Amino acid sequence: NMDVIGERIKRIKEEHNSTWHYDDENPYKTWAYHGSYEVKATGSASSMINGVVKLLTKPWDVVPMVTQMAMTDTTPFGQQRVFKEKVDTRTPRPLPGTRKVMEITAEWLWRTLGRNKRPRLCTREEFTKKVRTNAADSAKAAVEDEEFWKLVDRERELHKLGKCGSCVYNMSRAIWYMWLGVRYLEFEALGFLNEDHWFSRENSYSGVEGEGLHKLGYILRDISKIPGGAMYADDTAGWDTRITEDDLHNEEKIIQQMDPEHRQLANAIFKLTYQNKVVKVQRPTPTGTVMDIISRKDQRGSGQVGTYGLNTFTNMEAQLVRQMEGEGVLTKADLENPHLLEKKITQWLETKGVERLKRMAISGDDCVVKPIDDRFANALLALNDMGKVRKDIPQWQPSKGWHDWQQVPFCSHHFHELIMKDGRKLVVPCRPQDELIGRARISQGAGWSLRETACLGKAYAQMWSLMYFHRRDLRLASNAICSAVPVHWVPTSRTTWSIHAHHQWMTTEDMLTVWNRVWIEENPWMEDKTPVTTWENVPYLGKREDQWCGSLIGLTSRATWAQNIPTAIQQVRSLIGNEEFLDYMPSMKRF
Ligand SMILES: O=C(O)Cc1cc(CC(=O)O)cc(-c2ccc(C#CCO)s2)c1
Ligand SMILES: [Zn+2]
Ligand SMILES: [Zn+2]
Repeated sequence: NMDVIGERIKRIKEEHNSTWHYDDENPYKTWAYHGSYEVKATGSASSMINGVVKLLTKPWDVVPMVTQMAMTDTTPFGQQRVFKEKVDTRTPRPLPGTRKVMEITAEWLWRTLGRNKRPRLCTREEFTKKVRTNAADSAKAAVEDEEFWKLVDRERELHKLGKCGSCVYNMSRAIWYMWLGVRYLEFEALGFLNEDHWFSRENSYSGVEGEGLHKLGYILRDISKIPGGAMYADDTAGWDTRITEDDLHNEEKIIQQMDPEHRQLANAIFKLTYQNKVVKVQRPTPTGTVMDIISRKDQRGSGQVGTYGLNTFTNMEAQLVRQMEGEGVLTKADLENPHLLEKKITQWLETKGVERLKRMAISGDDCVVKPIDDRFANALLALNDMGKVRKDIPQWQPSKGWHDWQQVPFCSHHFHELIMKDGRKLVVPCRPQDELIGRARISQGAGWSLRETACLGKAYAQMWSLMYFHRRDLRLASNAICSAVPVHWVPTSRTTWSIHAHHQWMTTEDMLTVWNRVWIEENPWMEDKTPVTTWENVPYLGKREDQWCGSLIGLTSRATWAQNIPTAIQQVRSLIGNEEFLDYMPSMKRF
């Protein structure tokens, strides 16, 4: 193994030979530990609070979930704890028949996915345009420096020679350039999966990439119309730690459809950075803080360019195999059998595969499957054997499915069908309200001025106006925040890193106009394009559903807060200073 990772370690060792040592009291059990070197402590024990959101959400000061979200440990102690819990484990190898089914399915799935699209190299200008339009950090400084691109070219030349010298994954500028350069080369070779939307619903059938949170509920309602059994949505315990050497070799098969110059570079990413990896992890010690250099041959690096697409691919593959077992195509004898008959697997894929892909919604490790019947609930032999063991359930206990698409969890949400005052139907995303308020109250980092804080608050408020307007507390809070923040201040910083976020709220455009564009105009499931001219005609969940999903409506603390909210808005306004504000409260029946 040292012939693939040796150069990378040698470079770290030489760069840090001042403090380099072999700490023989390292906690690594399943990862190969190479050595340590002293570093400054990174991360925080708690998170900075957004004072603007906090001052306008007083009844949530006494909410346990809200308080918990303000915590989250990112220090060396925090990193080490989570590492021990999941990351430091070994997945038993799948049986020979299981490996054969996975291989046949992976081959057919890659050909299906590549039927209209062809893989291609991503460029320096694509990465630059992304880094720019995202930041509008020190990544933009690297992208602007020609010296960064020269290091990129030098690493690429090693990659063409089947070698790696600096591509290290992380759990002054030279160390930073090497990380961003590793991510650029990964983007260059595998970015086409995201950039050319290989996992869009039109291309992949099961996929939802590029669809957006505002479309997922509509997709789940469409799946519910397909005849079959219940809708299943099983969670895998630590999916990324369950990616096997067999899964990686199956994912690699995409290189067969590439141009030779592209195949060479993607092969280097697969063989040197995915199937072999050098990882940096911070660890506290009595002496101080050290960086451990570790390695392994399996699992997925969660921060990588290809992670989402390759998890989506492998999960679509694992769900087709579970569907086959449910249908009696795959038996216990077949999974143990090295000489398993390929014919019936190939016949099922070619005649039923695509129809079976359409019964699913798959986003990385998140899946929803509507099998042809409920034998699937008890079809666990292949799922467990592939290493995709379901979270917090005995291994052989049958899965519990849902007979209502509205009860189905998917991508940290559930979805409600609403009836508007004009009789039109809307399908909206939803989650427990404490999680929404709890997140909005967290600002990211330190040294943030009241201006930047108010603008992040405005971004959260506007995200709620577009996605979660159907929650009474969030519409009130959203209007209060937008009334407290100067009208012309542009929402800055992101509210989420979610691939499902299209960030329509990142604007100073009127939110009712944006609402109309998203839910009416561009909405494929909205036949009648009549605009909604007032927020008074923008619907809410039924009062009972709003309460079931965490609303404080009907509580006295909530009525007190609503009644006294112009006072809290005025307090925020007075501290922000003499700027132009707009009273958004009259857009509600209360004012
Ligand atoms: O990032 C967090 O702390 C929560 C979170 C999680 C997830 C699920 C996931 O991607 O795993 C989605 C979101 C979004 C909020 C609004 C969105 C939109 C839209 C339409 O343009 S997507 C937020
Ligand atoms: Zn490299
Ligand atoms: Zn709900």
